[PDB]
Amino acid sequence: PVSVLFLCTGNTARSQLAQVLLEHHGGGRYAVTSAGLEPGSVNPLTVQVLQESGLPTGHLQAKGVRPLIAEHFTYVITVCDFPNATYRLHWPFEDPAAATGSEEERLAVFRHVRDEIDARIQAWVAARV
Amino acid sequence: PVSVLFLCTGNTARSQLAQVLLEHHGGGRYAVTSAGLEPGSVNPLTVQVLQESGLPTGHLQAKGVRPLIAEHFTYVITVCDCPIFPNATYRLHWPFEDPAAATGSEEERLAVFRHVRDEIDARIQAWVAAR
Repeated sequence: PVSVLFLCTGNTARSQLAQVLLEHHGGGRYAVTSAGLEPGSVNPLTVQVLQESGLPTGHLQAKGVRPLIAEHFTYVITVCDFPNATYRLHWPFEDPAAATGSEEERLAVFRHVRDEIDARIQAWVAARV
Repeated sequence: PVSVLFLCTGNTARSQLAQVLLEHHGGGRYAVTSAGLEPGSVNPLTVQVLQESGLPTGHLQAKGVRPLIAEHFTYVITVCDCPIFPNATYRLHWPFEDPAAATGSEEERLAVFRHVRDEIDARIQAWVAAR
């Protein structure tokens, strides 16, 4: 399969959303990984908005990129504003975890970013047949 | 000032809680540091529960312990279930449940973070008063 690595800063939100959404829309065609430069912890709101869409999240872990330093990926897609890859793509998305307000207000931002990443991934899988 | 290093695995939660709480309850009598063996990033839920208590968090950073090993610490206090500190006078162990291991909604996770905050807060107040 085609290997994709999604990279954000903490591996808590954007790169996790992208990982799960490519797993959904791409199916077995893609071996998908996500990582951050400084791993944190998966944000509960990330899980909430993915689960709202019926997407499973029990396999999600915030992980650092260092143990992957020697790996090669067909695509390394940076989702926040890696040495060895065929293609390096940049898809900047707003950090939903930087939004402030009540849980409901923040969830709205998480949903907006989820839907935007979902749209980009759908178009990207389709433009590859 | 009495020097204290709080040490957990990631420097994201338990050791940051303890640092801020000793800063608060100890005043300027303690030089407080925290570090982790494999540093991550400060957990936003750690920040939230400290801020709910009126405790400032803008100075918090996740950091590795390696630059600190040869430092003189009166106390090196591990709060997770560890380097050799030749210039540490005392080594204490205060195990606490890892709040970052909690799953569930934000409210459910914040409940564990608050429980652990409250326990560390109690231990630090008691320890400051000791002797």
